[PDB]
Parts: sequence; C-alpha cells; structure tokens
Amino acid sequence: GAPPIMGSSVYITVELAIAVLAILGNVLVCWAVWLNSNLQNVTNYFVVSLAAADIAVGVLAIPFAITISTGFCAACHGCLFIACFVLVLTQSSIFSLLAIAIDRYIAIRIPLRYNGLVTGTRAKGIIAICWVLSFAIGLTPMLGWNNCGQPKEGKNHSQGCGEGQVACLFEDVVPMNYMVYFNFFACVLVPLLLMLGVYLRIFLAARRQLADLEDNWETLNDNLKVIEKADNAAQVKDALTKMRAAALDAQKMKDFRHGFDILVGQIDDALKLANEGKVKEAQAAAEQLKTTRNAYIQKYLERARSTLQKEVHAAKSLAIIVGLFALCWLPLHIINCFTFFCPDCSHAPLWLMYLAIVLSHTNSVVNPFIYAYRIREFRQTFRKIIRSHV
Ligand SMILES: CC(C)CCC[C@@H](C)[C@H]1CC[C@H]2[C@@H]3CC=C4C[C@@H](O)CC[C@]4(C)[C@H]3CC[C@]12C
Ligand SMILES: CC(C)CCC[C@@H](C)[C@H]1CC[C@H]2[C@@H]3CC=C4C[C@@H](O)CC[C@]4(C)[C@H]3CC[C@]12C
Ligand SMILES: CC(C)CCC[C@@H](C)[C@H]1CC[C@H]2[C@@H]3CC=C4C[C@@H](O)CC[C@]4(C)[C@H]3CC[C@]12C
Ligand SMILES: Nc1nc(NCCc2ccc(O)cc2)nc2nc(-c3ccco3)nn12
Ligand SMILES: CCCCCCCC/C=C\CCCCCCCC(=O)O
Ligand code: NA
Repeated sequence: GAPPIMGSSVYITVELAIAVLAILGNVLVCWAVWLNSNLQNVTNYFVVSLAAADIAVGVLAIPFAITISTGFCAACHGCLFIACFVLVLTQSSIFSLLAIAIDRYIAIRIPLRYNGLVTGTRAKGIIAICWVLSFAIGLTPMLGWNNCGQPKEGKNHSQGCGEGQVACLFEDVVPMNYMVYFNFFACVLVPLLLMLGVYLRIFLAARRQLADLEDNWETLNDNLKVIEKADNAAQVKDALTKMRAAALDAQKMKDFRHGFDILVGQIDDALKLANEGKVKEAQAAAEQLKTTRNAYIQKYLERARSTLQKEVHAAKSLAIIVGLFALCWLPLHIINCFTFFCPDCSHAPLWLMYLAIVLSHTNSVVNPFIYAYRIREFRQTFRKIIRSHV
C-alpha cells in the first residue's frame, strides 16, 4: 500500500481549500445582512446563524477533521470533543433550516399576524436556545455514550499512547448506534422529513390561495354576464348577491380599501334597485362596476398574485438549500448505516470515507452561491460589497 502521507496530503489540501471558501462566502453573507437593511428581517437572522455555523466549519471543524485523520494519541474525552464538535454545527444548521421553513409557512398562512408573532427579539431567543440544544445533542457522547470504556488496546499500544489515551479515530470512540439511531434517524432524518412536509404545505397554501383569487375574479366577471342578459329583477338579485359575498370575501392599502368600498357600494346600489323591481336601472348600475374593476380590482388581483408568486419562488430557493444539505450529508449517514446494520458487508473503503467527509464539508460552501444566484437582494448587495472593496 502507498505511503499514507500521499493520500493524506490530498485530503488535507482539499480540506483547506474548502475551509477557505466556506469562510469567505459566509463572511460575505454576514457582511451583506449587516450593511443592507432590506436583508435585515427575521428570516435572515436564521440565515446568519446558519452562516456562522458554516464559518465555524472552516475555522474549527475542518482543522479538527484534519487532526483526527492522523489517529494521534489523545485523552479519550478530548478526542471525543474533536470528533463530535462538527455534530454541534450540523445540528445547529438543522435548527436554522427548520426555523426558516416554519417562518415562511407562518408568513404565507397568516401574513397579517406575522409581524406581531415573529419578531427579532423572539428569533434571537430561539437561536440562542437552539445553539444550546445543538451542543447538548452533538456532544452527547461526552456525557457517557462513547467507547472510551472499551479502548482498542491493539491500536493504543502500537501507537505508543500514554495512560488513559487512545488512538484518536472517529469510529473507535463514537458509537455507531449513536450515529445511526440518535444522530441520523432522530436528530437529522426526522427534522428533514418535517421540513419537507412544511415546504409541501407552503406550496399547497400558495396554490390554494392563488386559486381563490382567480375564482373570486371569475365569479365577478361571470355574474356581470348574468346581469347583462337577465330577463327580470330576480335574476339580477341572485347574481348580485353572489358578487357581494365574493366582494367582502376578497376584502378579508389606502387605494385598496377605497376600491372595495366603491365596489361594495355599487353592488348595494344595484341591489336596492333590483329589490324595487327596477330591472334596466339595476343592470345599468351594475354595469358601472366595470370601471371599478379595471381601475382598482384588477390592480389588487395582480399585486396579490405577484406577492404569492414571489413567496413560491423564495420558498423554492430555500428548499434547494435543504436539498443540498441532504445531498451533502446523506452519503456519510448512509455509509454508517451499512457499517452498523450489515456486519457481514465489507467496510466502505477509506477513499470513500474521506470523499463522504469532504462532500459533507462542501455544504458549507454552497449556500452563498444559492443566495447569489436566486435572491436578487443578496446578489446586488454582494456586487456592491465586492466592487467597493475587493
Ligand atoms: C475558541 C477556539 C478558538 C479555541 C479552540 C480550542 C481547541 C483547539 C482546544 C480546546 C480543547 C482542546 C482539546 C482538549 C483535550 C485534548 C486531549 C489531549 O490529550 C490532546 C489534545 C486535545 C484533543 C485538545 C486539542 C485542542 C482543543 C480541542
Ligand atoms: C444521497 C445520495 C447521493 C446517496 C448516495 C448513495 C451512496 C452513499 C451509496 C450507494 C451505493 C453504496 C455502497 C454500495 C455497496 C457497498 C459495499 C458494502 O460492503 C459497504 C458499503 C458500500 C460501499 C455502499 C456505501 C454507500 C453507497 C456508496
Ligand atoms: C433519506 C431517505 C431516502 C431514507 C433514508 C435512507 C436509508 C435510511 C436507507 C436507504 C438504503 C438503506 C440500506 C439498504 C441496504 C442495507 C443492507 C442491509 O444488510 C442492512 C440495512 C441497509 C444498510 C439499509 C439501511 C437503511 C438505508 C441506508
Ligand atoms: N463514520 C465516520 N467516520 C469518520 N472518520 C473516520 C473514517 C474511517 C473509517 C474507518 C477506518 O478504519 C478509518 C477511518 N468521520 C465521520 N463523520 C461521520 C458523520 C458526521 C455526520 C454523520 O456522520 N461519520 N464518520
Ligand atoms: C482562520 C483560522 C485558521 C486556524 C489554523 C488552521 C491551521 C491548522 C490546521 C491544521 C493543523 C492540524 C494539526 C495536526 C494534528 C497533529 C498531528 C499529530 O499529532 O500526529
Ligand atoms: Na452547515
């Protein structure tokens, strides 16, 4: 077998390349949110916490990963910290990603209550709490769920380690049942399936809300046709009742309210004439709704449709971030599953183990590119920062 330093040099060089890109890209994200008030919303406070976790991957986790690949002799609980710290940052990333999904779900389901419910203060408290929990979850092996009590005495003696020391290798100190059941199934897989369900509900809400907008609009126009060719006052009354309900329903901002005030007032005018049996005069009054429809109602329809389409597109951009997180981390989890569940299968080869580790670290590079390609407000802030400075 080739000298280990050769393959190790490749892995270390690649890790350092990734640490540099993770730092720069996510420093740039944080710098953008700090400078641009348009980016200073509650959603982006989770984006920032997520960016800080990825900066920490380059500053600390990658240097730790480089250290543990050497198998150096170390006290077992110090080895555990080196080995498990990255699990803290990944758990924090899960919480930030989940809060973002719930944040956007709240914004599309109850937008009028959003600013009263989701505030910057409460977001900070949630973020602080999630970091605490991430340390508890990620460092759970440091509380006794480890293999420090069953050291590899063959490795420790050949490595020449001292009293209470072990050859510091990830799979010799971290239990695989912890990695599969606790970390993967419970703390990663379950939150990802929840995020999937949240985003599905976000898209269902938008689809259902866009459909109501268009259904109310068609109800308005169809009933105008009904009124125009109606043959008696009663056919006009029934047509006008179905419009008044749609008018009040669509009403549930200065020029918006004034438009529906005009609309409802004209319907009531036509309704009163129709109750008095004045057919032609009711039809002529109902015909004046077209003015209001073209001047006010069409502009509100188009503006409400545009907001909803923006929320769909934004939700897609954030879902892509969740999907790249899964793409980058699942191979490592899936390999552990094979290692744990198939003791009769050969262990995955070393070159694959480190490709899977490298892939997981690349996730801390991608998020700033998604923002730059998919979020105009980030892309524009990135340009101004770059060309004003570098
Ligand atoms: C706040 C940031 C900048 C500082 C990070 C401190 C890091 C580098 C420190 C904190 C605790 C330290 C570990 C504590 C215990 C041991 C056991 C010892 O037998 C080998 C070194 C090792 C594994 C240390 C390595 C370096 C270490 C991980
Ligand atoms: C999210 C996507 C990319 C999932 C990718 C699936 C990857 C991780 C899967 C697909 C095929 C899998 C390999 C199939 C066969 C073996 C032989 C066994 O003795 C050890 C595990 C090993 C080497 C598997 C490791 C994990 C593996 C490489
Ligand atoms: C992320 C979604 C797709 C579900 C998670 C995929 C994981 C849990 C699935 C996909 C493929 C599955 C593996 C397929 C084959 C084997 C070999 C068997 O001898 C032990 C179980 C094991 C190792 C499975 C464990 C669970 C597994 C890794
Ligand atoms: N299984 C595993 N191994 C390692 N490193 C050690 C790789 C290795 C595996 C076997 C061997 O004989 C020598 C080295 N880091 C690892 N990190 C993770 C991880 C992080 C998140 C989910 O899994 N799993 N994982
Ligand atoms: C911006 C923060 C940068 C932090 C410093 C980065 C340079 C350190 C990176 C890797 C050093 C790895 C230390 C080698 C482990 C010791 C090997 C051994 O004891 O056998
Ligand atoms: Na991350």
